[PDB]
Amino acid sequence: KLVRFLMKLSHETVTIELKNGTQVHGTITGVDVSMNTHLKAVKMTLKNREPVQLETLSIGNNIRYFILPDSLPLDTLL
Amino acid sequence: GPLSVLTQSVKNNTQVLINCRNNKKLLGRVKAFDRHCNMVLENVKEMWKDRYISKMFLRGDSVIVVLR
Amino acid sequence: VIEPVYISQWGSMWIMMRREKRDRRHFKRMRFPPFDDEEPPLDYADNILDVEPLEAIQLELDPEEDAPVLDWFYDHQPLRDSRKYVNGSTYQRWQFTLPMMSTLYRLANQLLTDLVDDNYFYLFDLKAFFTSKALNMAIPGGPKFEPLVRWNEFNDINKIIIRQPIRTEYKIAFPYLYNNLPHHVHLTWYHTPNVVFIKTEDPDLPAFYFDPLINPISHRSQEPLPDDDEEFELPEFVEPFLKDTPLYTDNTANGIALLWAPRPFNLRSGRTRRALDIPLVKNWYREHCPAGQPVKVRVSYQKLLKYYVLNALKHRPPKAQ
Amino acid sequence: SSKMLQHIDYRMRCILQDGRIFIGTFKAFDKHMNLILCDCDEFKRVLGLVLLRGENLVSMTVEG
Amino acid sequence: KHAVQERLAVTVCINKIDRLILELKLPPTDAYYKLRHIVDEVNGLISMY
Amino acid sequence: TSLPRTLDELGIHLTKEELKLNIRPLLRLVCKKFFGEFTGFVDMCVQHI
Amino acid sequence: DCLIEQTHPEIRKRYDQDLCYTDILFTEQERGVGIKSTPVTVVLPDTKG
Amino acid sequence: TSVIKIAVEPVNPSELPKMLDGLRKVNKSYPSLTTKVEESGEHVILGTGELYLDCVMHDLRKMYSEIDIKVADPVVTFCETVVETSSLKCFAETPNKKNKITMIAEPLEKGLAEDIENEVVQITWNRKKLGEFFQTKYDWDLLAARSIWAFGPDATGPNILVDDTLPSEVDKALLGSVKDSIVQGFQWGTREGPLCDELIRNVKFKILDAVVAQEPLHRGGGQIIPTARRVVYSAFLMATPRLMEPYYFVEVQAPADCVSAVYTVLARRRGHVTQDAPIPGSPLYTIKAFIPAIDSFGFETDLRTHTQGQAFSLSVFHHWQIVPGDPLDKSIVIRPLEPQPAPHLAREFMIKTRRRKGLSEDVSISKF
RNA sequence: GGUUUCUCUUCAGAUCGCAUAAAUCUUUCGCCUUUUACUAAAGAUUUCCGUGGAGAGGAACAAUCUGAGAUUUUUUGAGGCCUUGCUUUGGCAAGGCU
Repeated sequence: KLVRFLMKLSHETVTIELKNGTQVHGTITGVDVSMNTHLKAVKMTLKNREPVQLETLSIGNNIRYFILPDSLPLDTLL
Repeated sequence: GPLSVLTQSVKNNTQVLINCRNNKKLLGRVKAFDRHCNMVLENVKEMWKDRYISKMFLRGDSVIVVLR
Repeated sequence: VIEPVYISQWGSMWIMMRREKRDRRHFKRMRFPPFDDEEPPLDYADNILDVEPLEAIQLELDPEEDAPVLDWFYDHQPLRDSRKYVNGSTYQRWQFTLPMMSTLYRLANQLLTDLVDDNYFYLFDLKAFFTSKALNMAIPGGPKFEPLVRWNEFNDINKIIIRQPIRTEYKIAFPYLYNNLPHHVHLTWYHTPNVVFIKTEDPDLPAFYFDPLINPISHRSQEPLPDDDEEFELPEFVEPFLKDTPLYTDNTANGIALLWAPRPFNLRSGRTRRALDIPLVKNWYREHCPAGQPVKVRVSYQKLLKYYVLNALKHRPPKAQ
Repeated sequence: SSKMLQHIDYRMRCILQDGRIFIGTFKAFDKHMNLILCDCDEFKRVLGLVLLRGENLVSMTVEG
Repeated sequence: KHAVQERLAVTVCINKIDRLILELKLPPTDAYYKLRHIVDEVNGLISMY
Repeated sequence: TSLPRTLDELGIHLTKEELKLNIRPLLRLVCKKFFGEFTGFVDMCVQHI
Repeated sequence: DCLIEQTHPEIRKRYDQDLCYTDILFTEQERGVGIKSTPVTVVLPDTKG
Repeated sequence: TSVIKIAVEPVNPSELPKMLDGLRKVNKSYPSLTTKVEESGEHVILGTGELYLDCVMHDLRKMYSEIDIKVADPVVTFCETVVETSSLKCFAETPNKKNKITMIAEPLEKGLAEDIENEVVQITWNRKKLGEFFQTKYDWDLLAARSIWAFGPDATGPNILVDDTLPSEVDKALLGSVKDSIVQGFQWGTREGPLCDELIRNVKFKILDAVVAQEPLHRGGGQIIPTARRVVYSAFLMATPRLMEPYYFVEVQAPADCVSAVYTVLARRRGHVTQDAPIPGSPLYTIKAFIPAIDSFGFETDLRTHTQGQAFSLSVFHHWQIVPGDPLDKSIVIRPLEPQPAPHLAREFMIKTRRRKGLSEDVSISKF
């Protein structure tokens, strides 16, 4: 469902907000079955701190929120 | 199951307010749920200030409660 | 009537009339008229209703080999009673089983052809015949028609090189290339892929068996293989899908042959037809002429094919009414 | 659980549940994202070959 | 040969596999042998072009 | 005889009128329901092209 | 045509005939051979969707 | 290669522009189609195969023009090659009679024509790299390898312009100054061809003397290129040239019974079998063979007629070979409709081609 | 939440017909004192024997049947607790905590 939609839209640019407050916003390299997924050029903003541009960041289910882009129609995953 | 389908129908027809376990009270259209409560919400204003998120995906460990 | 039942019935009738002329020592021909001009029309109850009919043709069927068709092959309504086969007493649509089509396909071998594709009919097809009539040249084996329509420097002898003759087949196959003024020309089909179908004789051979008539492969640099039994041993309860299922049946090769059976014999369900509406021996003149023929039967082939092309040409889509 | 082949040679920096972030060469990993990272230096000390579990590794990135 | 000259990535699908089965009635070992020989000749042609 | 047995062995449910079909479109429908949509070609032209 | 039957839901091949979606000139239908090459742009899913 | 040549002509000269609009429409819609208008007013179309050209003519007759248009016989096109060298060290000179150019035409080697045509060797290479290519596998002299100037009628065509001139190396700066105009004259001469207006192939043009005045200027401003064209034509005339016929390669999927019938149709159409083999894993046979392109007109149709369509053949243009007849023998009698024998073939081929668009006769001293 | 079958009505645009006839008219012919009857091709229509889909009514047999209907890695306790900024009193913005 949601994991299948993330695997379908796992090439666009999205933001993953972790439970520790680390918000990695960037292109998705690949979404796995679990929440451990690799991203590309993610500007991981730390909790009340600056961002770090990581070309390869792999996530455990610490990544809680996922602000997805508009590359997903209502019947694209329905 | 049927209660989750009714909650998804109420979220599609109205503004459902889901208060997740990350203190995120989101009023808006919850697009889909899951058996592990992997919830995708379409165009929902979430208060952690109700900032609008066009599509938000949350886990069932990080979710707490929902309401119509 | 059901078309494969009717065709196999007439193939049986063909077999016994072959047997009857091959076995009867002295056939007696019949008088015409059978009754005199003073002989009145007789009463049915006084003459025919009180007496028993004599025997029909009616070959004995095999209990072993002709097993599904063994009962009802000689009925006027063979399977009209059976609800699992027909819709009921209207006798409109038939839904059948594979071994009785195999039995009827075996029984109707005399009337049926042996061709497997339209690539035998290279330029002997209806589009080629329409082209031949519309451009008014004909095959010597093909039929002839009326003309449909009733100086050039291209015909200069000092600009034309003649090496091979541009014959009828070339102008038929490429009408825009070869026939100036191509009008009402029907383009033929091109080469379909050729049917190379193995035909089995005995059921002792398997349904997946190397025919020696097929030329051998004689196949002759390593492969990217993983570690052998060092990783990924298969778990419990994994299996091929039909490992419990056996490989083949005796009716499997029968259904393989029934796939390449012709149009009234490669069907499991269909509609019954009128026996006037079924042309039985249409394939016999839709093939070419055989060898050793006199002039009269080849002219017969040409005239039968000529009226067949005329009937195919003058077909119109029917109105509502 | 599937990020071990991408960082089987390159160095990675991951933060444990203690809050310490260690950068080291991941030589091996388990199926539950328990990655044994050789020559791990935590931000300052050295942990050696450290098997950081999947639940412990909240955040991670490719350093080398 | 023209794909070798044009320098494009080529993958091969083997169509009409039912002609080995319904139309040729091959054994599975012989069908594997024919397909492996097909793969070997395509690889040899790629080697020599 | 054993076609619905094979259908349940593959986990496929079909109606009676589909079993009453002629052999070639029924076999096309069986192969379509067995292999689903075309995905190996999509992986073929994404991962290797 | 099989990809069009996958993607387009209402487009199906008939039982008697094999349709030719890319062959759109009438000369291709008359001759029974592909003549002119045809482009199709489509969205395709893999095994991972 | 679009090699099959067909003349085409409208019935109505009033509807002649309409079929010309349709000719631009079919040339627009087809990539390999070639539409030309000759000196006689005829429209010559070059195409790949008979089915392709019948489809093109069907599209022209139905969609792209509504006019019924007459079609001539399908023929092929040829090239021009030579057998022996130019027996005369032949010369021409500029219209201002100062620059005098002397050059001979000789046959090329085996692999050089296909190597230049496949662009195995390039003029875009270094001259030393080209010399190493010509010296390792073709075993040339290094002076003859550095003497090479240009390739054929077009970009990398199969003629080699060798400029090896020891009497004219005393003014090699002037020779390099006129080198470019010599190259366009050579390209134009090999583009036109003085036999029957075909492209010149497999000829090495070796320059012997170049008596050129220093700084031609006024006579160098557009007169060297027709002088070099006259040099190429005149050197081609005594170099005993031949017509060069394309051949077609035929692959036949046939049942094994009618193989002798296929051999009989090959004997009827002068074709010779490369190799017959059975198909691996199939009961049929594959026959690889070669045929003349003139004899290839519907060899597939005749084979399917003889074998009832069971044997199916596909043919392609493969290569070129020489015509065994002589084109320049004026003593050969030619019947206008009877099929000529093999020594009389090339004579008939050059007479009908010269009659097709221009003057029929041929002069060996027309330029020089 | 029956089937078979019969009748009527409506749409027949599919090879309605894996079949094939005839007639009229406009003509070209063949034949040819002339009238039907003619010969074989085209155009223009028609008729007949069939045909498909839908609906209604009737009849006989099923008389229901047929459907639908947890703790132990990452999706549940590392849970609690305090100070400063703000209290906007649900606790929020920062620190040491087990």
